[PDB]
Amino acid sequence: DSFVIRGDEVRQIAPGQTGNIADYNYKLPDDFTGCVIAWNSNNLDSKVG
Amino acid sequence: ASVYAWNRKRISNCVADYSVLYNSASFSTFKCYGVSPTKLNDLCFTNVYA
Repeated sequence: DSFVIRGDEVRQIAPGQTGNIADYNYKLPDDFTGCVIAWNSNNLDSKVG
Repeated sequence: ASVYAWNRKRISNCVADYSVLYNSASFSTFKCYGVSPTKLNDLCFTNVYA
């Protein structure tokens, strides 16, 4: 799976988490198996204005 | 308050939502002990104190 989110909301990408991303965008199963990987993309995804 | 001389607010005889609080981007920290924030909205308390 892949998506962009802001650097705060990365803490929501876990089993058992809550908040608008884990609530209403992407819910992990609370017994997930696999890996969550993230990196800052400000230099690639941010735009002037 | 200065931390050597901290201030208490009692909360009593009232109703609240806590989810509006712990979802607020204002809070640079929101830890909990003996309760989960996810569970706060199901509870009632003799009092709360801040």
